[PDB]
Amino acid sequence: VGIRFCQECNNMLYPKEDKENRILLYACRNCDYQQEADNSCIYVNKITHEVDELTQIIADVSQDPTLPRTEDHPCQKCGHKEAVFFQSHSARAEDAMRLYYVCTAPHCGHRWTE
Amino acid sequence: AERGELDLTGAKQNTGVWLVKVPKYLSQQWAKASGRGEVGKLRIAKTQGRTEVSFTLNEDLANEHPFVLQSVGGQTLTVFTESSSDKLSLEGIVVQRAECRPAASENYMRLKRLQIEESSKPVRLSQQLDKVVTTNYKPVANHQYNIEYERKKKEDGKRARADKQHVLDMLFSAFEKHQYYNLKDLVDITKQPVVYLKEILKEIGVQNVKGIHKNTWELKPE
Amino acid sequence: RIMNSDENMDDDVFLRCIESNMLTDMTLQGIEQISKVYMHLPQTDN
Amino acid sequence: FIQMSVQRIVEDAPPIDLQPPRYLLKFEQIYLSKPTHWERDGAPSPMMPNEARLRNLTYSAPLYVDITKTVIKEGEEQLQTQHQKTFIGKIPIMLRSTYCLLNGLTDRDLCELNECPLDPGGYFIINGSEKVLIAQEKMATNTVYVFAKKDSKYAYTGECRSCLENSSRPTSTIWVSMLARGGQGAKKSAIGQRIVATLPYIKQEVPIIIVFRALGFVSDRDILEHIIYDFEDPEMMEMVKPSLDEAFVIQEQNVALNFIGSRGAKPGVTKEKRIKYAKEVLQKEMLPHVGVSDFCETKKAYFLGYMVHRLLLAALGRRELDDRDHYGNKRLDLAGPLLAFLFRGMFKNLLKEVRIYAQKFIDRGKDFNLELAIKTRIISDGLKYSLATGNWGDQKKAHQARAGVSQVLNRLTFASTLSHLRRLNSPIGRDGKLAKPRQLHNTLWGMVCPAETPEGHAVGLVKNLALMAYISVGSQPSPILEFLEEWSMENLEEISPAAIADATKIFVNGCWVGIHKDPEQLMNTLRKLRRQMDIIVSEVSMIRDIREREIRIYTDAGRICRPLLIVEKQKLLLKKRHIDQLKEREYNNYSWQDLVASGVVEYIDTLEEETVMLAMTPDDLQEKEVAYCSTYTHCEIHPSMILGVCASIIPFPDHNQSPRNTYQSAMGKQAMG
Amino acid sequence: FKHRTLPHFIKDDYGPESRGFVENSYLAGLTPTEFFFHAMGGREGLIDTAVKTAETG
Amino acid sequence: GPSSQNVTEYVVRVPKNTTKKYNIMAFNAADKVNFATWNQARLERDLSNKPEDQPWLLRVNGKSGRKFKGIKKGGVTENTSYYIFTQCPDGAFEAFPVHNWYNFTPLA
Ligand SMILES: [Zn+2]
Ligand SMILES: [Zn+2]
Repeated sequence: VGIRFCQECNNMLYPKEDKENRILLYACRNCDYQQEADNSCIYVNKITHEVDELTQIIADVSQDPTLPRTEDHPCQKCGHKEAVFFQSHSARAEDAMRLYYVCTAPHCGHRWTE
Repeated sequence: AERGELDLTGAKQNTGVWLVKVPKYLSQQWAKASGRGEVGKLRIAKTQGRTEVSFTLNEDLANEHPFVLQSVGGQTLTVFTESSSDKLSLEGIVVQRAECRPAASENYMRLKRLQIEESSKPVRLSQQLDKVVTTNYKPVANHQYNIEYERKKKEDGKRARADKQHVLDMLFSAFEKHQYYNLKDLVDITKQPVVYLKEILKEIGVQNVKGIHKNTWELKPE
Repeated sequence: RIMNSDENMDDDVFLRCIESNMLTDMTLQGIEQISKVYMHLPQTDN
Repeated sequence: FIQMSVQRIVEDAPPIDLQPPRYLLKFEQIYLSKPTHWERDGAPSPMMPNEARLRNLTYSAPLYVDITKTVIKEGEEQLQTQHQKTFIGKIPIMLRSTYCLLNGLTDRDLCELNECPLDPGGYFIINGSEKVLIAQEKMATNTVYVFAKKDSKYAYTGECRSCLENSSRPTSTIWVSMLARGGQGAKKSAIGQRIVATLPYIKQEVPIIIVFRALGFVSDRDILEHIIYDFEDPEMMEMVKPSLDEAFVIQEQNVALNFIGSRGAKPGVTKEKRIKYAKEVLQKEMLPHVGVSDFCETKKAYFLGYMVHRLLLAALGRRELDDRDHYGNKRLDLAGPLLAFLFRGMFKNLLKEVRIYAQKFIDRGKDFNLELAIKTRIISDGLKYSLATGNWGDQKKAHQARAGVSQVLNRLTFASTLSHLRRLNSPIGRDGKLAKPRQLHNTLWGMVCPAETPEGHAVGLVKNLALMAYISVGSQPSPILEFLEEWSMENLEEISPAAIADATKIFVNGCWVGIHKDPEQLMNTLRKLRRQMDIIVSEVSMIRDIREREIRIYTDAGRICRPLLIVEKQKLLLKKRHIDQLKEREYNNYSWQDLVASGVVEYIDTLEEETVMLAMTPDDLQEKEVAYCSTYTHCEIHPSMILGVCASIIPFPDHNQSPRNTYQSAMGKQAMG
Repeated sequence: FKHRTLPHFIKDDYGPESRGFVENSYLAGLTPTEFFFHAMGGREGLIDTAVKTAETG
Repeated sequence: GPSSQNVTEYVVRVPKNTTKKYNIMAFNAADKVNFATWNQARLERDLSNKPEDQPWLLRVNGKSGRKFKGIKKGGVTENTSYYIFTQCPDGAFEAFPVHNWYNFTPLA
């Protein structure tokens, strides 16, 4: 799923097929450095696009003076009783009125939806 | 022994060198190296969790700088020289890089003001004049014209033409070196009138366009 | 899988071309040009 | 314009070395004198602004310069000489300026010259008439904007208009496109869209990997670290993969320069000229605001990478597109940045015709004289023409110029005069039916009057600015850069592109100038310096967006500001001690300036106004309760300062229907008084 | 603005008063934030009439 | 250890003259070049530009044993001078000015 760079000329390693041992070989097209593939899959295309933005929001958003705050929902990892919540603010806005939270305690940065 | 030959001795000796970044004002102080070249004292204190290096100015040079060690990772460097005898030498490889910084001796604002003191003049401001300066003078003969007049009085073209055959000595002279010469090149030799010179050129020769206009005369091939 | 009768231009780029071609030129159902069709029952006498 | 912007133009001009011997000429210093009128018999006398109106004169001041001339013939002596205070031309003078005859006079003397003590000033007198310059709007420069043209071949587009610090007549613009997905073809259906670029001074489109290699960086591990800043992202790397496939066969520098060098304003017949031609166009016309020197070409690579890294984020749907009418992307051209633009094109035109007079006069080898070379009617009649008639161009250029500037002052009633010296103008057409450049935008709060606008065909095209709105004048970014480097900011060159994922890119005036690893302490250190005015002047804006993880700083001219009240934890910073000593300005010498320099008010730009939380009134919004917010950062002075000049004479304007307030503001301009 | 209508509200506020609901009467007067939204509505209503005449003629 | 206890003090001098100009010859640390493999080297200004500005051409271990091209940095003393500090037998330190910065890279 990732990418492979040549170890000699630092370029993009293409996948190739050899008719001897039935194993995927990654080859270069400037030099001919070789090696075998460990996962033996090339292409993947996610159409659902249901990526949870809990992996994209940053912990320093709790320094924003223009975001609402809450005393109801406390943090689990530290027990702080003050959070700051917001919406998806991105694409995939068909049914996007969820409410992600971020703890505001210094050096906690814990994030969670509900 | 060759100009393009590089000495590898330093490298092959694994000679090490140190690299230190220094501010210009300090470097300007350093161009005034106390006396011959003395300049101060470096002090090095290494403790369990803190290695402190600093340099102190020569008392003469004066009339604490902590060091910040920098990584030479990503780019390992070496020092190479050019003698006053233009000989080339590699002294060593850089084993340390560092930066001299201020510490508890100056605030950021006035330190910026000290840089302001270093270049404190205002770039070409538009000043305010009083009244109006004189613009038109009363010269009689323009200076440029007088220089041209003096050059003209030196030489007068109205020369005489006796023993006219001698030119032909000079003209043919030139014509042997190159088959043809632009009328202007021939004039640069004969100061006599072009019309009369053309009669001398027409008498002993013919003019060819040679192909790019440029009136050019040549000796008759007969 | 591709029909193996072709193996006795690379087949990988061909398979990616086919993959990128079938998901837009599928033509499962309906008429090609009409995109969205709604539904309601009116209350007016119109 | 007349203290700095005119001295820099003549000082930063190429000498005219010309030729055997050869000569030198260079200009050093500029002077001016008070406006003066030359009588019929050649006796000068200062003209007062009143005679200029009565006798249909023009209010202008003469202009001088110092020129030095050295002859270089290696004739065993370098003969230099100078002619100081040489006459050049005459510049109009705006009334009540620092260069007028009415500067700093008292009412007993203003009445003695038959002048009104209430006259505001700020207009020119040209052939008896009274002309006023209208501020023109303009799209902001040196920033990246991402749009989406839904009609043409492109699926996304970027733009960056660059100009190297007020020194270029044109402004080079560069696009970074991306072709459409639904390209009907059995070939590119599989690979996908290819990122393209449309450089200036070339005919054909160019793939981006090619123009990357023309700067060096031929390897594809080094290119793909200027464009992608973290290699744990497979979704983005998949999108840049089909950009390499078409630039794969051309894999070295010199053949790349030939590829772009083959299609220019002149197709190169030979090879070395194309490799020469492609060298400067990619060096002096590509992104001139970053650096124009032939060195420091690693910066032109990073910025071109950031321009492309930002184009992909707009395709994955991770950041929203830019807004065209968002009033934080606009700049205003006052009389300063307008007359300076018109003075360049007439100083070059004055040097272009000292050569034509020197060559004709030095081939005969006689000598040289410069007082006869300067055609003085170039600058005098050049400015006076375009101001008097309006078309912002040249006399033989009455077809290529922008019209509508410099109209006649309105003197029907005293509030129709003030409402004329404060007026903007958006340069879009006057009949286009597109509504989005005409509707009222949210960002006009407090900086443009919402009610005052004319009807007819010019609805929403001309606008008047609010009462306390203040336009900035500009400054040099030199003293902030010297502070930033000594506050632990890593330069771009001496850093590894893997230490860039968790750092906040620091921009200054449009140019990427480093990174930083602890921004929140940098920010509230930059601010507390501006609050008390040590290193940074009060008109710079400093934006920080937490999410996109960067920091911007601006110092240029054209941004529009307005003062606000600074708020600490939940209380104002304006204590009573400031009031009982502010009601005494008459014999205390304590005024507005001593109020800014004490850190209780602050000018807030439009861009900076998106990272702020305002309260509308102290006694009512800053009380602890079950409250709306609790982190208020600023507070308004009085919410009645959001109205213009002609709309703030209406009693109880918050009780009328809205179109009614628009009619009166366009109707109190024609009331007799 | 970005996720706001004016710098006096908190982000993503969907209430009635934060997106244009004027709850006063012309006799009791409007508050500043309502004055501004009223001006916006009036402006669009004023542009349409300017277009209509030329089109129909 | 000493690197953790070796307190010391040494004198620093900055001589107003030198018998040779001092430059920096940077190298890629990722390449991890074994300088021991450099039996010899040749070093000449690059010929593409057909002097002090010329990029260097380094030929190690023969004409094609190893070859690098060195490109001059934009600036070296634009704000702060760079110094070479060397240890002398008397323990005192000697400082040498950096004249230029050249960037060296490997060549297929
Ligand atoms: Zn390879
Ligand atoms: Zn927590």
